[PDB]
Amino acid sequence: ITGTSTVGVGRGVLGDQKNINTTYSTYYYLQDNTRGNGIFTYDAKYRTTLPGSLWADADNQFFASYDAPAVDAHYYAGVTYDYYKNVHNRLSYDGNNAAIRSSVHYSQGYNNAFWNGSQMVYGDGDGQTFIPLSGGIDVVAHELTHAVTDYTAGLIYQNESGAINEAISDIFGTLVEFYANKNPDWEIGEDVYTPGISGDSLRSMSDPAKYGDPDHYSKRYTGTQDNGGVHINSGIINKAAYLISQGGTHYGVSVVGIGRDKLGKIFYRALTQYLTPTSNFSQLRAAAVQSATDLYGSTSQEVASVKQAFDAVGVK
Ligand SMILES: [Ca+2]
Ligand SMILES: [Ca+2]
Ligand SMILES: [Ca+2]
Ligand SMILES: [Ca+2]
Ligand SMILES: [Zn+2]
Repeated sequence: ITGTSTVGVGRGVLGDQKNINTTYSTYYYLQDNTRGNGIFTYDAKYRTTLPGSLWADADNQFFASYDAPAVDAHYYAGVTYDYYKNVHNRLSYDGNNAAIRSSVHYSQGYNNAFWNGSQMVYGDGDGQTFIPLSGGIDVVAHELTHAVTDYTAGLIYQNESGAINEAISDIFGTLVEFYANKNPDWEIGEDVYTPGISGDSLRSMSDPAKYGDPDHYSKRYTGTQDNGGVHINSGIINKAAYLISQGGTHYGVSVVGIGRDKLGKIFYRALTQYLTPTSNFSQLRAAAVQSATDLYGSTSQEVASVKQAFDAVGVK
């Protein structure tokens, strides 16, 4: 809508207060005009029809419990936009400042979130497996990163290509969590998963096998479930990424860590420059080595650590 940019205040899913960019025209709308062509947040009103209604509020104060998921979807999308701009010089998900749209209150008891090819969508959870999903910054950044991947490498959501697609979203979701920092960790979804149980998460990058996910190529899932294991086999790549950043010894192979900032640079370059829609794990390794080479030289410690990491998870 057309109007005057302003700033409102509200409370997110976890009860934390924050300022959000809104737009005023009779009502106050969740429309942030300060970032690219805008960040827009919609109410799906417990239906599955999308996008729903651009979120309108009478007084620019967002403290109702119904408001919480919208506040966080809207705010964390802004933080994710800032991460890509300030760190990777990328303007929105398409590189030309596309508007970012999210809908919350999707369906009833919906225990997931997703990028649907055009926008992000967030369920409220059923209140025991998940609380509203936009309350996790790693979840928001994971979904938005699917948009980035779709406009760059275009990794097919199937088999090894799909597992790389998912891993990339976990890696950047985590890097964005550390950017905002934020109680950052190497777990996925801990803030919104099982409000009844502390210390757990949906997936672990530091120890995928903690939740039954493979951490070595020999343990990859080869069946047909989950589009050929896209959320399962991502564990192999997440572990490699964790090792490149933080270092460690995994199955007898030692990796010297090079830290998060270089991990992000190497993987962003691999994604935007070298990966294609049908890339497999072995092609990922080649892309990552070539990226590190491009950036730090063929005899760098950085290239050596990338090679070490993939050797350790059994990817040749
Ligand atoms: Ca209000
Ligand atoms: Ca965390
Ligand atoms: Ca996390
Ligand atoms: Ca939990
Ligand atoms: Zn995903």
